[PDB]
Amino acid sequence: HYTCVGCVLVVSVIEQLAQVHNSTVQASMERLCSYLPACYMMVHVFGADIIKLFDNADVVCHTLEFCKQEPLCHLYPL
Amino acid sequence: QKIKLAIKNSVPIKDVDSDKYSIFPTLRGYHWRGRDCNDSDKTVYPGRRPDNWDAHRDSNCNGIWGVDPKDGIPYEKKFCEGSQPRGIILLGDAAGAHFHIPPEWLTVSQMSVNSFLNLPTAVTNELDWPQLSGTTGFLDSASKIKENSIYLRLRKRNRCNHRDYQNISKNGASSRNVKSLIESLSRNQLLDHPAIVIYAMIGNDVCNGRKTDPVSAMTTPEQLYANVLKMLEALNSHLPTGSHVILYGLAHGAFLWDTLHSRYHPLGQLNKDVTYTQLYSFLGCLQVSPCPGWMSANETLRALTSERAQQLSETLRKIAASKKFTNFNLFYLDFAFQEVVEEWQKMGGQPWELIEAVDGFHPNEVALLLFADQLWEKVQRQWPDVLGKENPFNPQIEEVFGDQGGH
Ligand SMILES: *[C@@H]1O[C@H](CO)[C@@H](O[C@@H]2O[C@H](CO)[C@@H](O)[C@H](O)[C@H]2NC(C)=O)[C@H](O)[C@H]1NC(C)=O
Ligand SMILES: *[C@@H]1O[C@H](CO)[C@@H](O)[C@H](O)[C@H]1NC(C)=O
Ligand SMILES: [Ca+2]
Ligand SMILES: [Ca+2]
Ligand SMILES: [Ca+2]
Repeated sequence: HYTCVGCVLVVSVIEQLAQVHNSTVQASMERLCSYLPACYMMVHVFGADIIKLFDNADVVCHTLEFCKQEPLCHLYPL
Repeated sequence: QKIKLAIKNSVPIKDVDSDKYSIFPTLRGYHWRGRDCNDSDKTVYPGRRPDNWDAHRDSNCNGIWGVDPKDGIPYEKKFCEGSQPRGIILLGDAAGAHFHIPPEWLTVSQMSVNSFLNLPTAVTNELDWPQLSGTTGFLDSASKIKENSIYLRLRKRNRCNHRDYQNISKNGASSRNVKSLIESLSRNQLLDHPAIVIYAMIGNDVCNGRKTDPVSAMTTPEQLYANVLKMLEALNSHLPTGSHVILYGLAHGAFLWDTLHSRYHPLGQLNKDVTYTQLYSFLGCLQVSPCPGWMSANETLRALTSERAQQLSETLRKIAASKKFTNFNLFYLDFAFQEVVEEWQKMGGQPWELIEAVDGFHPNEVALLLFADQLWEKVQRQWPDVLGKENPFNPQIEEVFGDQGGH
């Protein structure tokens, strides 16, 4: 439900942060954590093994199991 | 824990004397209703008639109390005896509560540290911003707009009404669930001043049916008629005599698709790869659309949605014409959408600037204050008693009591 919307939204600012800061997903994911007044227990760590290496938000959230598919819901053109 | 109860009943969590007024801003606190000047006394709260004219203490929290040393008259008697104070109460939905996701959050362009400074407040207010809303806002609009909320216009008009606002709005509110919101309304029929109540459910009656046939999910004129009647009977047993109730019609949401269907959502302004059509389709696919009827690309479905909405407005208009109540008189106002657009063009704005950027559905702060502006001017000409008289003692109250304790 909203986890797909939220994931797509969260993942879309991360990916739009690396594109803006010419960095990797690991760099943006860590940078995002600096903006919220201490998620690094997950992202610097839990997201490292899961995140950077595989590479849009619809794919990731579909890949990360956040947008279950049983119509294929997508925000960006496929 | 009973925290759950306070949010399900839309009453503050921080409220020791349980009079529904808080010293805490968020969590249904004083961002939503006047601040409790004594959260240890259930008989001290905004909107109350003064006990012995507040000669010894401020019991209605309007900042006026004590006695004039010259004649031993209580100040609130010299400055409020005949001014006919009244409260403002909004029974509304997400728009009345001013639902707002700041564009600054989803825009990587400016994601500065100052951009997320307001997040824990927004979340504790259910992403609503009543303290900036058009009916009950009291904080200065930092948005380059010098219109004032309805409450601030009532305060400016009569400084005795200071802090007598209540925003009884819930994101998903409609005629179908307004009975819960009225339980959370605060007013003692014999001990408090009268109030203006604005009933403003401007779309949820036609904006459900996320997982069904949208038209089949909408409220029927019969359903809404019975719901609103029961609603008004309840108000009649809570509102002091001499109150006023305004029924607001439903929105002309066809405006949404027409204005935005091919405009860039803030999450697509940089890469130019997202429109509201896409957003509408994405959320519809997930069955999480805030309004399937109007946020569709299917212009027949949008036409059926507007038709039902208009049919429900005429139902509310019929009620305001044919039903009378002992403790309030009853009025009907159309959704002034057209008049808001004319007035906004004159100020150099375009229509799409009147809609929340993130959700592309609710009117934004600018539109709400314009809706308040139109309601205030229209009520004056036609129904002057509803707003009362100007109080000649505003400067003197101002000089004796300053900010009257603030907000
Ligand atoms: C709220 O009102 C109460 C009284 O109704 C105030 O508390 C008492 O005030 C008396 C004097 O009026 C004291 O003798 C008591 O010790 C106070 N406490 C209690 C528990 O009665 C209280 O001060 C008021 N609050 C504010 C902010 O003015
Ligand atoms: C438009 O919506 C209605 C639902 O009221 C549906 O019956 C109709 O088939 C839809 N048409 C298209 C082309 O999607
Ligand atoms: Ca109190
Ligand atoms: Ca209280
Ligand atoms: Ca007082």
